[PDB]
Amino acid sequence: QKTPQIQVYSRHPPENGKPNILNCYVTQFHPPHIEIQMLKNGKKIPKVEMSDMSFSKDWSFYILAHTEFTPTETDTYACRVKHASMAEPKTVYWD
Amino acid sequence: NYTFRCLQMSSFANRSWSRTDSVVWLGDLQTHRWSNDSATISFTKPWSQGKLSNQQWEKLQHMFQVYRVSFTRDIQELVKMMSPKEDYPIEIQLSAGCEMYPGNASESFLHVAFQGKYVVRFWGTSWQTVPGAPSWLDLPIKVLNADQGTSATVQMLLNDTCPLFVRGLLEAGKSDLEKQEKPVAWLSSVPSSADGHRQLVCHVSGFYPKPVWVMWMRGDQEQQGTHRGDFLPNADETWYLQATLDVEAGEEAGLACRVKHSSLGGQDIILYW
Ligand SMILES: CCCCCCCC/C=C\CCCCCCCC(=O)OC[C@H](COP(=O)(O)O)OC(=O)CCCCCCC/C=C\CCCCCCCC
Ligand SMILES: *[C@@H]1O[C@H](CO)[C@@H](O[C@@H]2O[C@H](CO)[C@@H](O)[C@H](O)[C@H]2NC(C)=O)[C@H](O)[C@H]1NC(C)=O
Ligand SMILES: *[C@@H]1O[C@H](CO)[C@@H](O)[C@H](O)[C@H]1NC(C)=O
Ligand SMILES: *[C@@H]1O[C@H](CO)[C@@H](O)[C@H](O)[C@H]1NC(C)=O
Repeated sequence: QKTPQIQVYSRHPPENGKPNILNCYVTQFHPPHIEIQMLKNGKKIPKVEMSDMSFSKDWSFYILAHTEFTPTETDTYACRVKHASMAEPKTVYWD
Repeated sequence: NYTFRCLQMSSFANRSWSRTDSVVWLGDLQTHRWSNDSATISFTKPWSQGKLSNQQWEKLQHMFQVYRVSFTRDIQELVKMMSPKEDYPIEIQLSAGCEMYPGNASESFLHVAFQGKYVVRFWGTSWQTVPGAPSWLDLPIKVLNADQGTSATVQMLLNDTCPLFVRGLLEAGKSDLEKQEKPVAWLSSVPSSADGHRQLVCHVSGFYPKPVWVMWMRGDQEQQGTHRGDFLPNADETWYLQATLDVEAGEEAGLACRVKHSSLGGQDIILYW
């Protein structure tokens, strides 16, 4: 068993009111069965796109999630992951 | 130059649930996917068939369709025998391909991990357990080695088919493999884990190919505090990377982030904090 690492980052420089893409890159996990949710103010974003599951030289899995978003001043965004290596879902916030 | 890898991911949860999913990469570009759900292998590029005819592709795919079914059966039968010694859940990964070298040279490989750990490779004319692999694998591998038609097919795929297929992909996928996309950079800050400090972040996004240079600078002086993170994929086959610099309050003034990339043709990006 290997615990996932989660990194959250935007595709373009963030500008308030302008359409962008938010990425959630989940790596270093095993086994490959995993649940990824992207959150807007703590609510699940419904249209999240997922890359195919892949793995590295070191055998650990990675997968990219992404969604359209348009950041504002007052919106918080996160990526939350459920995996058998953690008793608790891990949440990483966009900075 | 380029590494070609076919990645197989097989999961067995019980006697009646398994799935096998594959992806194929040429360098960092995905060329194929083969979901458990689908009978046929899917191209993820216009050129994913390389320079093989429709007939040669069909043969190749037909062989893999037979393999996928045989692989699943054989593993289930293996678990039925090993149990309770080894049981569910079971994870097997295969990584097979070749690496292309300068003057037309080629090296092939085929590796197998069980439960996330490297255990078996194909090498030369036969399969072998790697040193330190569990000993209960010696018998099944001997049994698999007695199947000489399988051994011949694997040798043919690694020795001949792999490099032949790849030269075709390299030629057919030329404009994609040699594409140049430009980094766009921006600066932000986040709290530091150290007091009296703030962490400055230089984000660099949308570049291709991978190699890139990013440094925080004070005039001509490189800031040795610069901490490059990993390469992170964008969803559009471009790359993302950030470089951070923890700064004391008031050393912030006069910092710049400088970015070099082959797509800029000598014209570095320089942002000032
Ligand atoms: C996508 C286009 C790229 C084309 C270029 C090719 C580059 C090479 C890439 C992949 C080549 C390697 C993949 C292997 C291909 C298999 C070839 C083949 O035809 O084998 C089919 C045969 C025929 O089966 P049958 O019905 O019994 O006659 O199937 C088999 O041999 C059975 C499958 C076994 C092969 C893999 C075994 C893995 C080895 C050890 C497994 C680990 C043990 C875990 C123990 C379980 C716990 C109880
Ligand atoms: C595939 O290539 C390998 C060479 O890497 C061949 O296996 C070698 O050749 C002979 C077997 O006749 C042995 O004496 C060597 O020890 C083998 N090398 C290794 C590293 O094991 C193999 O014969 C080739 N097969 C085909 C069909 O071309
Ligand atoms: C087998 O595994 C699948 C996947 O976890 C599960 O949904 C199913 O209920 C299991 N069935 C049995 C009989 O154990
Ligand atoms: C994977 O594919 C096989 C063969 O078509 C199928 O029988 C099996 O149900 C699939 N596994 C899952 C979990 O859907």
